[PDB]
Amino acid sequence: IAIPTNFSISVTTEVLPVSMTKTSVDCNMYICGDSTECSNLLLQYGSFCT
Amino acid sequence: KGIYQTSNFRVSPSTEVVRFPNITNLCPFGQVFNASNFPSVYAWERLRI
Ligand SMILES: *[C@@H]1O[C@H](CO)[C@@H](O)[C@H](O)[C@H]1NC(C)=O
Ligand SMILES: *[C@@H]1O[C@H](CO)[C@@H](O)[C@H](O)[C@H]1NC(C)=O
Repeated sequence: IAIPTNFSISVTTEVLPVSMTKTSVDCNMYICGDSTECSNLLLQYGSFCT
Repeated sequence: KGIYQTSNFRVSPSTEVVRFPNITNLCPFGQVFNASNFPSVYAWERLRI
């Protein structure tokens, strides 16, 4: 049999993510912008952006 | 109750602003439409306007 006669104390560092960044988007100024000619056309595509 | 992200409804454009170059002369439609003796099709001519 093998039995230790001494010992050592070690400190271990481990990392793991918890959260990401929160983001938000606006369809009416991404798809069109300030163009009111295509705001009414984007209105005809339903409720994807909701 | 809560917090909500709202879209644009407050501000709408009304004023039309237009800027154009200072070109003033009338463009020669007379010498290219009311002319005489246009060439035939195999010897057509270019005109830079
Ligand atoms: C055990 O290890 C420590 C660190 O190296 C040392 O100071 C100590 O003397 C050792 N014990 C024996 C009994 O050798
Ligand atoms: C060119 O215009 C004159 C009058 O300005 C007219 O009498 C003449 O018939 C015209 N030539 C055409 C249309 O080929």
